[PDB]
Amino acid sequence: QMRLPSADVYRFAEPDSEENIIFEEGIPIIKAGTVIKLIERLTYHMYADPNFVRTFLTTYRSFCKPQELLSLIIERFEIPEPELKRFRKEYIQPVQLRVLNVCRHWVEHHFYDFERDAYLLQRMEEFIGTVRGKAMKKWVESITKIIQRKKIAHNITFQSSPPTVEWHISRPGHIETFDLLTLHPIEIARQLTLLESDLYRAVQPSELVGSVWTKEDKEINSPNLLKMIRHTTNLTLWFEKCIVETENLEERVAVVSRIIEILQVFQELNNFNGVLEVVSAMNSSPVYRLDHTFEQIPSRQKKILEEAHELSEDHYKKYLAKLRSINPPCVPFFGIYLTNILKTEEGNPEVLKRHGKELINFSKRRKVAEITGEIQQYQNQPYCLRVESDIKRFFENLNPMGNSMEKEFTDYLFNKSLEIEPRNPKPLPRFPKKYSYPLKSPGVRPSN
Amino acid sequence: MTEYKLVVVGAGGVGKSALTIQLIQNHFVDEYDPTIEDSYRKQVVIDGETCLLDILDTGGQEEYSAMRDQYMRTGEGFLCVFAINNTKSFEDIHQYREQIKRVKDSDDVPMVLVGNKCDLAARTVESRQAQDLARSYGIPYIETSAKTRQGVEDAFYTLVREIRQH
Amino acid sequence: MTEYKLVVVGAGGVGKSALTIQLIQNHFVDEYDPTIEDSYRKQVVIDGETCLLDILDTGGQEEYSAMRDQYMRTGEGFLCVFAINNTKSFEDIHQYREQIKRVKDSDDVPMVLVGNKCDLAARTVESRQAQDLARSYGIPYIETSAKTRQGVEDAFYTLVREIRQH
Ligand SMILES: Nc1nc2c(ncn2[C@@H]2O[C@H](COP(=O)(O)OP(=O)(O)OP(=O)(O)O)[C@@H](O)[C@H]2O)c(=O)[nH]1
Ligand SMILES: [Mg+2]
Repeated sequence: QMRLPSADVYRFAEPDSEENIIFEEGIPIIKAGTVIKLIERLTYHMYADPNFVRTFLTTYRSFCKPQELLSLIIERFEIPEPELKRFRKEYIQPVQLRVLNVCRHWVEHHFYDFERDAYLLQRMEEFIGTVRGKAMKKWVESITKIIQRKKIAHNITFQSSPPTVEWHISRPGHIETFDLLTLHPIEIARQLTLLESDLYRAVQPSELVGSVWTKEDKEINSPNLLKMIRHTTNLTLWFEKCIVETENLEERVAVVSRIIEILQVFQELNNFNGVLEVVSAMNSSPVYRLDHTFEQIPSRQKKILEEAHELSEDHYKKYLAKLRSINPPCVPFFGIYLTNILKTEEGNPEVLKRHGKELINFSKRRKVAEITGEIQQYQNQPYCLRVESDIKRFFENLNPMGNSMEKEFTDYLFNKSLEIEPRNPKPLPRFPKKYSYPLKSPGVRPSN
Repeated sequence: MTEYKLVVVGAGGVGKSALTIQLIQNHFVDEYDPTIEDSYRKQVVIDGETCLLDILDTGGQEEYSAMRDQYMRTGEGFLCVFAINNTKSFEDIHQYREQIKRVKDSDDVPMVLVGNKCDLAARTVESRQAQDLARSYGIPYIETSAKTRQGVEDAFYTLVREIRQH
Repeated sequence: MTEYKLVVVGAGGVGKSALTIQLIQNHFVDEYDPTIEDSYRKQVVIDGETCLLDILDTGGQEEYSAMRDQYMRTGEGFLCVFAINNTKSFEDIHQYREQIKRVKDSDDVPMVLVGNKCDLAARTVESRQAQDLARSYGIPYIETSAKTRQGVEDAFYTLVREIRQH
């Protein structure tokens, strides 16, 4: 049995009770607790739980201000001694190290808190600067270098070597000829996967916690997430344009096929975002109705597009299962996450009351942390695919809608659909070809 | 038993998510988990008839505009929601109705107009206003306060009745 | 999918973190920032089976024996690391092996012996020596290089294989 300081000289000594901490029914899992009780477990001396640090530092802002967090972890660091060598070894040391762990993490991965509040940084520097002791010296100097590093301002090693860039009708350096059919479907998929993979990897938790991407300053707080969704929406729309603007049935059939091949390579690359960009295009109002066009799509392809569409069926039942099984790298579909985060935050109380005592509902924050954590896990692994500057540039600059407002363009596309394949009983007219090059696909097998 | 596929459309910020949650969820449990299997399904009795409500709420994915048509098509009935303190969302109601009518390829699609109270801000869309819009479309109008649970069941059940009587 | 809790132990500076980060993001951390206790996660398919790795990277030789015991209670498998260019580090290995054995109270706790930094020429520990010590515990020995990436996957996945067959 180890004695703790007097709860009168050290607030974090109060014994646990149903009135300040609740546990979920293998270390303990905190359902709810008081800010004090939380920070006590945040730096508990009995066991280790880095997950708690990430969780807490990702979501604390909803129940505790930055300035206050600091003041509290500082109080936690300054522990009064009442065996003394036992208490130091089993209580003060672990705790104090863990408080320094929280400071290190806070400054390293949530630095924006200090960027937006200069006095917080000042206090942090001052605090770190007051940590005396040869022991803590190691860490103190580290947190310091990290802070300075962060104030003034990533290589990749691969198992194997990236495959060879594939070309078709368009040749290196002739960006003016680049188009859906003249580029190699394999590279199209490849380049778009990298692009989309970077876009995904760039999204930070701060753009997600608090449903901020859905609020009015979403443009200021969730720039990367928005930039990502918008690329996806454009790509989908481009696919739709390409299809309804190719009026000749024989050429149009050629286009949809190519797109389905691209989808196939996406599947291969685990770029589920791309998969859905395609599925969504095919299911759009303009495309969905082109019966004469899908009529002529080979059966192997129709099967590919159907299996892809089944992923989203029954609330992404199969999609979720497949991501849980594949082997990264992969580009997940962000949409799913956005909905669960939002719904988790709206369907759960910010606090639970026990005997008139509002305890922060931590299980709510833990749940949202699980989601952001899941996102981050898939963000680590980089694709081993060589970039093609020009092709890259090509898709980065695609602008399907031009200067048209969404609705106008949207109606345009649908009308286009009605023109190239009129509602029955109206008769199916014939249209002149538009591509002056061969429409045969180079297939999706990489040349070696 | 019959299964109805209900879709909840509308501009973001109007509480669409509080509606679905307030319907499905157990209101006497501390924690609620959306990621949990079939937390979107619920068996209910409507006018003595038992059926299964399968609800599609894509709250938070509003920005993914190109996926609208896909999500909407999976539905038999639609809940067009707008916040009563947000005029823009109200005005968006029309386009949503047109978009639904398009993918479903019908001028007669089961749907309900829902005015939702999200908070205590000043109301900006007057009951009568929605009333009149709902009538011009020839569809029912229900006002709700998803947070105080008022109106939610009415909103959903009314729609099921629409589907049945279609 | 099965979950495997792996723990990386060994004297400071040897490469524990560098190894994990390489495994995790395929990035080599050149600078040296002492680790207190961090936690990583990785979904990877090993031998056609999808796992989820929880890698607990610990702080080494910092003389905090009190805490080290806490890390080893949870771990299922351990990656004991020493640098082939630091004899002391090699000499410490038994201390860790003994401690794990003590804490978990078992003579066959899954684990691998890793001689990191094999991209450096100034080797001071010979593969034979390490190989023997490995055989004495009845565990495999892998020479790795967080810098070039050499043998990293093998190190970790092998450990998975042993927790898997235990
Ligand atoms: N050239 C080379 N340098 C390495 C290798 N592994 C680690 N290093 C270098 O050694 C230093 C310390 O590596 P870390 O991985 O932080 O050591 P550690 O075991 O985590 O240290 P603690 O967490 O303090 O116990 C770093 O500056 C790395 O760049 C390796 O395989 N090759
Ligand atoms: Mg380290």
